[PDB]
Amino acid sequence: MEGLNLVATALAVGLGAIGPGVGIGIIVSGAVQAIGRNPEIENRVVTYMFIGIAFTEALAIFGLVIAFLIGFG
Amino acid sequence: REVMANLTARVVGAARRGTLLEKRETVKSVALLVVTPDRGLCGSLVAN
Repeated sequence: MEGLNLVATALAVGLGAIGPGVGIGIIVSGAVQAIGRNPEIENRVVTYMFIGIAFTEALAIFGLVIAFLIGFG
Repeated sequence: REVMANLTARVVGAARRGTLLEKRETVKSVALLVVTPDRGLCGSLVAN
């Protein structure tokens, strides 16, 4: 009909929010618990945490990019 | 002693380093456990 592109973009952004959001939540909770258990290795695990985030958010970013393409052309 | 050595090597820089393991600064009170024989005739041991 008419709002198919809007529904598509909305669904894509919503799914890229539900997946990566829980993913980065798990990442941050695990990293915080590991840091609390061992502050001496913190730097290393922090970097790994960031790397995980730098992956997970990237997926969400991809979804947003895809949605923007559907929004534009 | 071996188990305690392993455990102490495991834990570093904890919250006040445990309770009995705490290196508490500003020492103001020291308790002493001296052990002595119950009876005499030991010689110089009790005196020492």
